[PDB]
Amino acid sequence: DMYIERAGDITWEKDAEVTGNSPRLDVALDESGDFSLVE
Amino acid sequence: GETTDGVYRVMTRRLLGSTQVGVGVMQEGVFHTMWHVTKGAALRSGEGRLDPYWGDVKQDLVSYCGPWKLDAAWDGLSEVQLLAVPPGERAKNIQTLPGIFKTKDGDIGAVALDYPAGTSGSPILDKCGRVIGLYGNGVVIKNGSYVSAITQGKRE
Ligand SMILES: Cc1cc(N)c2ccc(Cl)c(Cl)c2n1
Repeated sequence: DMYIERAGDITWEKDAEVTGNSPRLDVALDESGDFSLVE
Repeated sequence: GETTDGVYRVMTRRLLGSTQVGVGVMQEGVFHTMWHVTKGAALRSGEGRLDPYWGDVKQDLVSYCGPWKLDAAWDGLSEVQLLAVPPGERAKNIQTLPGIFKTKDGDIGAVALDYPAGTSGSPILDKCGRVIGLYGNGVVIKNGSYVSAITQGKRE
């Protein structure tokens, strides 16, 4: 059996760690909910 | 039991010790998570019980106690924050500018951040703090890194 535990409030935090790029990727979504790259 | 709004961890005892399988958002008395985390199974909240209400494997989403409530959307311009809730680690806001998943059915925002699989269900937020989608369903790119989609449901 699965259970839930609280981890915090949902707020936007000023001065957060700004990281990660913004790629443009051509993708396909299958009937099972799996994304795949169409390169 | 606990019905306060916020972000929650989804845990299991089936494996060794207490293993975190995912994350979810409580909002307006409704638990929102990703389908691949729970497989549509009932959840426990202290002494209470969360039974599924809506789900869809294609969208990879599932709501408990009521219909999907989260209806905010990425504007396609602004930076967003991934409220990451990693296995065995404190909730942490990570700001990023989303990329794009171009599909035959339209464009979807995507967040290029690599966190353990057990982080799936962590909400993505706009500058107002509104949940615009959930992290944890995407693709693996050329360099081995993971890129998740900003997955959002449809409020009736
Ligand atoms: C290979 C890989 C790497 C990840 N960081 C990751 C995060 C969430 C989910 Cl749902 C999956 Cl399937 C993942 N798969």
